Amino acid sequence: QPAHLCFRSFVEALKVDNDLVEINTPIDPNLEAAAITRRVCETNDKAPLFNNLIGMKNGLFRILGAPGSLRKSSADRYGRLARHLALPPTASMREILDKMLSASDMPPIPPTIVPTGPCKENSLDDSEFDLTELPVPLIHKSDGGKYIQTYGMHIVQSPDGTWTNWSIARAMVHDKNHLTGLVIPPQHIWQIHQMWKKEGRSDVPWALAFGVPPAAIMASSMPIPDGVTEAGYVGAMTGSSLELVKCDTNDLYVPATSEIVLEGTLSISETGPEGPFGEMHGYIFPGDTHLGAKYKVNRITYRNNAIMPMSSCGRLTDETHTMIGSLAAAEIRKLCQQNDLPITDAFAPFESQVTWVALRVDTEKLRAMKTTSEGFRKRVGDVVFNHKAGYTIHRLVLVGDDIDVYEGKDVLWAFSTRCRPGMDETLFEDVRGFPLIPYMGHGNGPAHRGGKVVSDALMPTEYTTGRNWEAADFNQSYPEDLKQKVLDNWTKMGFSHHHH
Amino acid sequence: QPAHLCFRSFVEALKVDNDLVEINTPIDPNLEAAAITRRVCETNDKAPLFNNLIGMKNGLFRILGAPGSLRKSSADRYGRLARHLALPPTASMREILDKMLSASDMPPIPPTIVPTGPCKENSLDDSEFDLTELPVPLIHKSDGGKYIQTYGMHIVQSPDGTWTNWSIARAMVHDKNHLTGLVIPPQHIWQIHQMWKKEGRSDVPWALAFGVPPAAIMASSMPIPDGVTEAGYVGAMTGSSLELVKCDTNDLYVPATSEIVLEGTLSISETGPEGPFGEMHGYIFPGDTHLGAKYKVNRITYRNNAIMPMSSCGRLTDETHTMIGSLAAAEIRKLCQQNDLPITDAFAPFESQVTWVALRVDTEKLRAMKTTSEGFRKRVGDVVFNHKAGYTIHRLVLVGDDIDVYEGKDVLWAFSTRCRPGMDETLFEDVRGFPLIPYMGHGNGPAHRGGKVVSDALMPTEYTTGRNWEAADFNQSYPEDLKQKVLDNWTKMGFSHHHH
Ligand SMILES: Cc1cc2c3c(c1C)C(C)(C)CC=[N+]3c1c([nH]c(=O)[nH]c1=O)N2C[C@H](O)[C@H](O)[C@H](O)COP(=O)(O)O
Ligand SMILES: Cc1cc2c3c(c1C)C(C)(C)CC=[N+]3c1c([nH]c(=O)[nH]c1=O)N2C[C@H](O)[C@H](O)[C@H](O)COP(=O)(O)O
Ligand SMILES: O=C(O)/C=C/c1c(F)c(F)c(F)c(F)c1F
Ligand SMILES: O=C(O)/C=C/c1c(F)c(F)c(F)c(F)c1F
Ligand SMILES: [K+]
Ligand SMILES: [K+]
Ligand SMILES: [K+]
Ligand SMILES: [K+]
Ligand SMILES: [Mn+2]
Ligand SMILES: [Mn+2]
Repeated sequence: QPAHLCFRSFVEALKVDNDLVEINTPIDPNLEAAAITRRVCETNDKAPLFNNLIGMKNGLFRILGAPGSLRKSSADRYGRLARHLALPPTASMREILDKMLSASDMPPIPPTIVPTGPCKENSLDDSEFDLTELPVPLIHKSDGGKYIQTYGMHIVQSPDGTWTNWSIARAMVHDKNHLTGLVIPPQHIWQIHQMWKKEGRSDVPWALAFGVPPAAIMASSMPIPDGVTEAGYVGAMTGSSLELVKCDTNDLYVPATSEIVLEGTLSISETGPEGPFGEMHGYIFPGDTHLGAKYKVNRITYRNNAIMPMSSCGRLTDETHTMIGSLAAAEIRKLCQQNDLPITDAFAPFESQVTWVALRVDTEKLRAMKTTSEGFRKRVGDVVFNHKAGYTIHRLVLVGDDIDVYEGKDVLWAFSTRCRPGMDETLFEDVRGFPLIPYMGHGNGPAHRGGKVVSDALMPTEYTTGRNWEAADFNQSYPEDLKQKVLDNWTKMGFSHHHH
Repeated sequence: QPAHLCFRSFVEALKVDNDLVEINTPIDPNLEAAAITRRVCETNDKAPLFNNLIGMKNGLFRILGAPGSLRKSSADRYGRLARHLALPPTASMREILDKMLSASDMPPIPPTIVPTGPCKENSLDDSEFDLTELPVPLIHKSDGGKYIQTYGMHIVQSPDGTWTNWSIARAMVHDKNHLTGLVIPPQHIWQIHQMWKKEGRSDVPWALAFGVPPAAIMASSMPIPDGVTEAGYVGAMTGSSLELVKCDTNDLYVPATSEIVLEGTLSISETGPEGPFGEMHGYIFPGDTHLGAKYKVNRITYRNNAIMPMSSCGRLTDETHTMIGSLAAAEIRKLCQQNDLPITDAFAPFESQVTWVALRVDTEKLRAMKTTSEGFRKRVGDVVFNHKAGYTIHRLVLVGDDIDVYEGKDVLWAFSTRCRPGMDETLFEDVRGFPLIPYMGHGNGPAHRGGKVVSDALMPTEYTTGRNWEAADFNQSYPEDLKQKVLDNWTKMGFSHHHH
C-alpha cells in the first residue's frame, strides 16, 4: 500500500528516506520515549521508532515519535509532511498547502467499505483489556495523565448520519475503560457532541483510530468546512476512495489499515478530570486540571506489531506547529479568497508560536479596490476572526507582494518596519479567543473572548500608486551584472551546498 | 599599539584572527566594494579589506568593510566587537555591553595631548584636494550621493568648551570641498549645533576622523549622557588616557592614529541636498532627498596607506544593528536601573530590525513592588520613551527571568505567548518618534511623534506569587537524570561542535 494510504508503509518510507532511528533496546513510556522525541523535535533529527517499549504486551504497542516534524536540511525540511501526501520530499510548503486545499473544489470521493483489514488482526473485548496496563506514555513530567491520544483520529457522526467527522483532539487515560479529553467549541467534535446532547437519547457512538492513513491524519488536523466528511475530502485529494471497515461494536467505519482502534462512546452526560498537558504554545501549568469530556472504551482492535504514533508537543518544532498552524493558514487563505479579498498566500510563522498568520496581498488588486488601511484591516479581520478557521490565530499580519510569508525572517522584518504600533492595527475584542494561549486562559482578560489584532504591514503607497522603495539588500540595491560578478568571484577572492 | 587603541592594529588583529579577506586586485568604489561588503554582512563572512580601490591616488584610500559585523560561528559571533574593546573574541553580548557601561560610574580619564601622530603623515590643503576626485563609495544603487562617512567620528565642541562630543552621523559628498549629512534632534551633534546657532556668531568648528581607535568608535555609537565628553568615557573604559593631536586649522583634537581627518566647519546657516540613503531598517526610498546640514572641508590629513572604514548598511546584519541597537539597549538598561526599575538586562533583537528592546525583569523585585501591569508598563515607558536613549526604539517588551533577552527566539516566544494584544500593551503617542523607521517617516501618521508601545510579556503571577508554569521543552519537562541519560545515549541510539 502506498505510504500516504497506509501508516505501516509510511514508517517504511521514513526508513528508506534515512529519516528514522529504530530503537530496539527497552525504552520507558514513562517520560523517556517522549524526552527522546522532544529532543528530536527541538533539533530537527530523525523520527524515533521505539520497537521495545517497557510494558508492551501481546502486541500493544510500539511508538513512532515526531511523525510530522521537521528535517534538518533546508532542501527536504518538510519531507515528513510530503510523505503524508505522495509529494516529493523536496516539496515546498506552498505545494503541501495547495495539495491540502485541492479537494475544496472537487467532488468528494466517498469511502469504500471492505469486509476486513489489518486493523482486525487482533482484538480485545471489555473483559480482556485495561487501559492502565498498556504502555501509554507520560509525555511531560507535570501532565495530569498518560496521553494515549496525541496523533490518532476521533470518528463521530451527526445523529442524522449525514456528516462523519475525523479530527485530532487530545485524550488521556482516566481508568481501565475510559479516557478524558478536550472537546471544546468551535471544534467539529464539539459541534457533533452538541447535536447528540440536544437529542438527549444516547451517548455518541465513537471510535478512535491510531496509525491511520497519513493523508487522513493531515485532513484530521485541518479545519475543512462544517458538514464536510473528511473521508470524502481525503478521497478527492488523493484521487482514490479510502478503504474502511466497520467497527465490531458500532456502525462507524475506520481505515482498514489502522494500527490500533478503540471503539466505544463519548458521553453526553459525564465528565472527568483532564489535563494539564504540555501544549502547542510551549507551556504546562502544573496542577491546572479541569473537567473534560469522558469516553468509554468497549473494544480494542489492532494490527500485529501495532505502532502508536505520538506527538511530544511543546516548544518548536512539532506537529502542533507544522500541522495545526500551517493547515489553519491554508484554510484562511482560501476563506479570504472566497470573500473576495486579494490574498495570495498565508502561513503561520513558527517564530510566532503559530499564533500569527501572515497574509500576502496582491497589491495590484488592492490598488483597484481604492480602499484604506483602516477599512481593509477591518474587513480582513471580520472575515477571519468570525470564522472557525481563524480560531487559533490571534494576530494577522498583512504584507505586500515582496514578502515570502513562508520565510519567518521576512515576515518579522515587514512587521517590525512597516506596521506602526496602534495606528496601523485594529483590535478585535468581540470575537472568539483561543484559551490555550497563555495570555488568554492564564492572562489578564477573558479566556474565551478577544485578544485579536489585524496588523497592517502594507505601506501607504501599496494602497494607491505602488511600492516606492527598494530594499537595502544585496538583491535589490545592486544591478544584475554586478551581483553576478560578485557571486562568480566570491570564492576566488577568499570568501565561503543546497542539498546538505 | 593595541588593537582597541589603534585602527591599523585592529585591521592586523582581524587578519591574525582569520577574519579578514585582503582583496589586492582592482575594486570599484562605485557599488562593487559595497556589494561585496553587503554580501559579507548578509552571510556573516570575513571582513573585506580593499587594498586596490579604483580611483585611489596619493594614498587616499583603501577601504575596510564590515568592521563591526558578525562572524559565522556561534562561539565568536561578536568577536569583531570584542576586538574593538580588548575583550576575548568569545565574549558574550552581556560582557560587551557591560564593558561599554563600565565607565558610567568611573571618573573620566581625560585625553593626553601629544605633538604629532600618524594622522599627520600626509596633508592636503584647500588648493590640493577635491572630494569628488577621491574613491568615495556609492554604497547602494539609489543613494543620493557618495557616502564618505559611514564609520568615522564627528568631533564638535560646545561654545563654552566644556563638552566635546564624538558621534557617528552619516554624510555624503556635496562638492569639492563640502559634505551634507544628517543632523537631527535629539542627537548630540544637533544639540551642539543648536548652541552655536543661538550664539549666532560663527560656524561650528568641526573635524571628522576616520579609522579612529576602535574603543572610541564604539562610544561614538552609544548614547552616553548629555554633556559627557566621549574621550574621557573611553579613557575610563579602557583604563588609559587617549592620545590626541591638535587639528592644523582649528583647535579641536583628533586621535593621534586616525587614518584620515577632515578639518573644517559645520554651517549654522547653510544646507544642501542630502539622501536618500539605504538605511538601518533595510530600505531606501529612491528620490527622497531633503535638505541636510552642510560641512565645509578646509584640510585633509592622513596616514601613509590610509584605510577608510565603511558600513554597507541595510538588511541584517551590520554595524547599524550590532552597534546602534545593542548600545542603545545597554544605555536603556542603565537608565531603567537608575530610575529604580527592576531591569537586569536589555537587548534590541535583530529580528525586530533593532526597533524593539527586550527588558528582562527581576521578578522577585517586581513582586515586592506590589504593582500591576498597567502601572508598571506606564512607568517603564515614561522613563525610556521620554529619554534620548529610547529614541530609536519603538517597542519595549517586558519579560520575566526565564527569558534570555540576547536570544531572539526566546524573546519572540515570550512576546507571542505572554502579551495579549491590546490589553497587555500601552501605546505612547506623545513621545518623540524615530522618523527613519519606514512606518514613521513614510507611514500613515506624524513622522516625528508617537508610534511607540510597551508590550508586557510578564504573566499575571509574576507580579504576585511567582511563575506558575514550566516550559514544555526538553530542559524543563523532564528530570535531570533522564535528560542526562538521553544525552549520554544520543549518538549510541543513532541520532546526530561548539567552536565550529
Ligand atoms: C495536529 C494536532 C492537532 C491538534 C492537537 C494535537 C495535534 C498533534 C495534539 C493532540 C498533540 C494536542 C492537542 N490538539 C487538539 C486539537 N484540537 C482540539 O480541539 N483539541 C486538541 O486537544 N488539534 C487541532 C485540531 O486537529 C484542528 O483544529 C482540526 O481543525 C480539528 O478538526 P475539525 O475541523 O474537524 O474540528
Ligand atoms: C554605528 C552607526 C551609528 C549611526 C549611524 C551609522 C552607523 C554605522 C550609519 C552612518 C551607517 C548610518 C547612519 N547613522 C547615524 C547615526 N546617528 C545619527 O544621528 N545619524 C546617522 O546618520 N548613528 C547612530 C548614532 O551614532 C548614535 O545614536 C549615537 O548615540 C550618537 O552619539 P551621541 O549620543 O553623542 O549623539
Ligand atoms: O493541547 C494542545 O496543545 C492543543 C489543543 C488545541 C488545538 F491545538 C487547536 F488547534 C484547537 F483548535 C483546539 F481547540 C485545541 F484545543
Ligand atoms: O542612516 C541611518 O540608517 C541611521 C540614521 C540614524 C541612526 F541610526 C540613529 F540611531 C539615530 F539616533 C539617528 F538620529 C539617525 F539618524
Ligand atoms: K478535520
Ligand atoms: K502600515
Ligand atoms: K556618542
Ligand atoms: K502579559
Ligand atoms: Mn471537520
Ligand atoms: Mn554624546
